[PDB]
Amino acid sequence: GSSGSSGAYPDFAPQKFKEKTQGQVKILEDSFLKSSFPTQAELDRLRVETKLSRREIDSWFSERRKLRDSMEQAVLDSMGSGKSGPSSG
Repeated sequence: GSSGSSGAYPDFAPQKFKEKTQGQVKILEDSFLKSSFPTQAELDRLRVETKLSRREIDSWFSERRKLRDSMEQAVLDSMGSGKSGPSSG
């Protein structure tokens, strides 16, 4: 474990965001596979373990469901954003 939990903060990391590491994903799958919607306690262990943040995971799980739904009849919320910067994007 660590002295302090994993939390966001105002700083510039010299390393760019990398794809989800096998280990991390594996840790999440174990939880998700069991319960799509993790509990405070669960997630808490997910972030620290996978070394990710609430938002970070939020995406993984959010999408993970889409795969399970299989384009089935289910109510969902609406959202849309626009991000730019790098070339060919």
